[PDB]
Formats: sequence, C-alpha cells, structure tokens
Amino acid sequence: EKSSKTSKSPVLNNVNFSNFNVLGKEKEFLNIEDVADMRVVNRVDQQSG
RNA sequence: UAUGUGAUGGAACCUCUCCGGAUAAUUCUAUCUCUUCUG
Repeated sequence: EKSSKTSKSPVLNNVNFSNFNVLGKEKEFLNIEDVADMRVVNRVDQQSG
C-alpha cells in the first residue's frame, strides 16, 4: 500500500483493525480507582538483598 | 478510543535492618455518723 507520505484519514485500508472494548460495558463510566489497584513493584540487586 | 511495511515492558521480589521487653509479696484493725435547745 506504500502509505508513506500519506498521513491519511479516508484512504483505503485493505485490512484495518478496530478498537477493542469491554463487552456489556460500552457506556459505563465509573472512576480509575473504582476498578484498578495500584502497587509499586521494585528491583533487587540480588547481591545485597 | 487506535492508524498500518518494525512494540523482548513476562524487560524489575517493596526488598533490607530491630527479644512485646521493663517495675510490683493477693495482701489486711480504728471507728463510722452532725444538729442539741434556754435547762
């Protein structure tokens, strides 16, 4: 397709991949802290623990 | 809610250090209570 030099918006896509959304929750807002949990996770030297 | 000839992020241990310890005989004698009416 050599789509170089063409940023493109309506130009042809022989194969295009759409976005993926959660089934059954297309219109459901909530908040970030209501579904997700936050941890830190660290890196250890393994020479001195 | 991406934009398309190129995503090892499974590509990273919240790890390391610190006596729930210290002191104490389950023992034993002095009152308690305020208004009485001329005495």
